[PDB]
Amino acid sequence: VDCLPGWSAYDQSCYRVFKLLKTWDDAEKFCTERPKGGHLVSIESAGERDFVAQLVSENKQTDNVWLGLKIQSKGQQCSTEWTDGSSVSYENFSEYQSKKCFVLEKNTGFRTWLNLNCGSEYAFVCKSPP
Amino acid sequence: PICEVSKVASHLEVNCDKRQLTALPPDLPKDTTILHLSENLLYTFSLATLMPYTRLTQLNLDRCELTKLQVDGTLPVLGTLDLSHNQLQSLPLLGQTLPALTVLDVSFNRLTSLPLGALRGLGELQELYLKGNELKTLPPGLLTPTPKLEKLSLANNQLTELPAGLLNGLENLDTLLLQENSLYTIPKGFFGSHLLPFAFLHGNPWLCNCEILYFRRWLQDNAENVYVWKQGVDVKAMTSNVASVQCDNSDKFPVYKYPGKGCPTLYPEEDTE
Amino acid sequence: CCPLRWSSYEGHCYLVVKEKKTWDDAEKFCTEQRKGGHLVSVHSREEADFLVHLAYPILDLSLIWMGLSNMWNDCKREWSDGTKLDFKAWAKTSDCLIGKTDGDNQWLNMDCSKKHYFVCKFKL
Repeated sequence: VDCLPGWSAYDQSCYRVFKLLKTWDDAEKFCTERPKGGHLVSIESAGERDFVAQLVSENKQTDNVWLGLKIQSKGQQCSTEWTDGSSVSYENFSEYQSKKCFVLEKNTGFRTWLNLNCGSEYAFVCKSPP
Repeated sequence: PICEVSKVASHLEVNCDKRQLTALPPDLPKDTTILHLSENLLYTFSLATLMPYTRLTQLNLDRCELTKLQVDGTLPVLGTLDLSHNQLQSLPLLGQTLPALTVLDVSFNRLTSLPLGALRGLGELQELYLKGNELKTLPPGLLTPTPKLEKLSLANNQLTELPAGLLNGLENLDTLLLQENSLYTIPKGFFGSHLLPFAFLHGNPWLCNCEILYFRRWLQDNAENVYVWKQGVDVKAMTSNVASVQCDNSDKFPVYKYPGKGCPTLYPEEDTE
Repeated sequence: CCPLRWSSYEGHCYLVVKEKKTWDDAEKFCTEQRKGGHLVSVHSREEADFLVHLAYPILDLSLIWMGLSNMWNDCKREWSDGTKLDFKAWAKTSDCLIGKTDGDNQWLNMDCSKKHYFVCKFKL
């Protein structure tokens, strides 16, 4: 409950909405780059989720927002078998057509989690201890 | 009889091509669906003449010296119209005329300018072709009265620039041709969030400067979607080529491979600690 | 030993369907044209190269459904903090597979409610 200027205090962590464009990968290093460390945010409970959509609404709902979640994929996609039952032995996607790193949906009201590409340009929010 | 009547099971095609005419033959089958009217001498045509044929789905009016279209009667079940290669100098209005129109090929005419309400009652138009006319500049809100639009051709004209928000509203646009024009920049925010599978933008002299940074950014992000127009070739020479779009149409200077040194980026928040 | 209108490549008959349907009922056609039929399933670039060389005469530069679905769900998803996911608050969306009719036969995430052309396959 004791936190930095340009930041905000909730339970278990300091929070700050970072008003810059960056990739998912680069935003992780910019989260660790804040002196008190940490990563992108993490959402588990209802009151916690309801809390965070209100902080980005103070930044006037600019666009979609990165968060810490990411699909950990073996290869490219996330399905074992085709419809005829045969196994996925071949992949022909593009890294722009990959949706691994998730994002706060700006439409639904920053209440949900949507995967997109990781090299895209969005705002982020680091989650840092006191 | 008067023409070649094709008896395929699906539709009642009739071919009256290249038979030297100046108007329609009097007695056609009533169940005619396709009618071919190419290479004739039709310098003015009245759509009302087709109104007996309640079964018509298709009509080719290409390559037959046409210069004036009497936009007159309602063609309910018409879906495709070909008017390519003729000698029109402006474009008719068809709001009430034919709702069910999906294909509209107006290529290789002599158009030069577009109206405002240039198309209405065309919520069912899927494809549209302006290939090779003499257009320079497009009217705002152009593609708005056509939402279902999948394809769209603007190749080879003397296009210079485009309205931002032109594409906006086209959730089913998949193909998009702007080759061999004289495009020079794209407005920031032009394609938006829509995925565009096919897009040909070669043959244009581009001014690579700070203003084209949105376009390069798009070309980086969409390089698997940039192709080049080829007609009689194997599909295997139909592969993705982002390098084709070139600064000042120089083969040695792509656009996505452009540094843009000196262009101001959008004071660190986390550095002032 | 393929039926009358089905092109053949390594023991599977193939038929291009130019009737645009959604992903789901694309299967429904396949499965009722022959017992055992499904959407197409690609397992090599050697295979895809044929499909594209078949389809493109019929569909100049189109989009074809292929037999995949929900391609971002079955993977594990880990937080940045490394904490696990107790409860889920997804923006649940639809995601089916569209393959182009160009050279590499690129792969595209399409809405499954959107209608597009498709191609059935089956083993004899």
